Amino acid sequence: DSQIQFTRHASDVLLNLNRLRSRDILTDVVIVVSREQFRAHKTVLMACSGLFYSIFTDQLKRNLSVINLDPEINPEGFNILLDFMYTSRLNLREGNIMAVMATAMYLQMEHVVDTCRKFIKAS
Amino acid sequence: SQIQFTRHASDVLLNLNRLRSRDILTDVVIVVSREQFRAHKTVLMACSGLFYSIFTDQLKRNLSVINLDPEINPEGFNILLDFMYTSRLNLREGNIMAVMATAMYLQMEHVVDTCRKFIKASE
Ligand SMILES: Cc1cc(-c2cn(CC(=O)Nc3cc(N4CCOCC4)ncc3Cl)c3ncn(C)c(=O)c23)cc(C#N)c1O
Ligand SMILES: Cc1cc(-c2cn(CC(=O)Nc3cc(N4CCOCC4)ncc3Cl)c3ncn(C)c(=O)c23)cc(C#N)c1O
Ligand SMILES: [Cl-]
Ligand SMILES: [Cl-]
Ligand SMILES: [Cl-]
Repeated sequence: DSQIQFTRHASDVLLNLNRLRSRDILTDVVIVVSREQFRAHKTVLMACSGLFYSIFTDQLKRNLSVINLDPEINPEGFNILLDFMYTSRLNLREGNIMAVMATAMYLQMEHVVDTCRKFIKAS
Repeated sequence: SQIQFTRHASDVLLNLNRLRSRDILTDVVIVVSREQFRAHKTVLMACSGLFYSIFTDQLKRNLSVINLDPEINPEGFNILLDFMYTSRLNLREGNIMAVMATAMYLQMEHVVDTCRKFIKASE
């Protein structure tokens, strides 16, 4: 009898999900943020964001193919967070930290927000 | 910077499992002899050579129901489906052969190799 945990399995799943996203395979929503559109998998968005979890749990919104976010959100900040969702890697820089932080607050992504606070503390 | 979040992928996978448990955004039913299992095509493709082949095939990719070989043990399938969504594999002497054969059919090499390791440790 053995109960085995595969330590790299989740990362490899995420990599494959990102591969699918990159190829537009099984993507089921376009997120619109002012001057940019972004394609994604609803399930991944739900998995990574309190806002998207709330949006797509709502049966009136669950099957929408387009979601318009607040047009005051910085699209670059959104793009950085979308990339993070699919890779575990966060491209934080002095030139984007404030935008990433505010976007992560809006998306309800607490660990990123806290990481931004740590970046600010060390700056 | 590029900050790496070591627990992110695991947390995504567990949230996907929660969505599967609640039947949220599942898009396929897998039939194994008398038994049915709902899942997300994206996760199946991410975890299985067989499902990746099926859902990249022009003729099968838009199917909402996939019938597996009825010779597959549904318990074996359930164990592998749970593994896909959790990274945890329930292996014991009374299920090893069924799990291994199922993993071969599903084209899940790491699980097959782990089964061979279990045989080395126990035969
Ligand atoms: C991996 C990761 C996730 C989040 C992150 C994801 N969600 C949404 C979420 O939990 N969704 C689901 C929850 C559940 N359940 C079932 C019942 O039991 C508990 C909840 N089931 C399915 C789904 Cl899809 C968040 N909601 C709020 N806040 C503050 C967050 O931070 C996150 C943030 C970051 C960051 N940074 C991150 O890396
Ligand atoms: C995490 C995990 C995965 C597998 C596992 C998954 N796939 C399917 C697969 O590769 N899918 C994708 C591949 C690609 N790319 C694009 C760029 O070029 C390279 C291929 N893009 C998107 C997807 Cl979805 C497998 N196919 C064959 N064989 C033998 C396997 O073992 C697996 C098995 C196990 C186990 N056990 C496991 O834990
Ligand atoms: Cl909308
Ligand atoms: Cl971490
Ligand atoms: Cl046993």
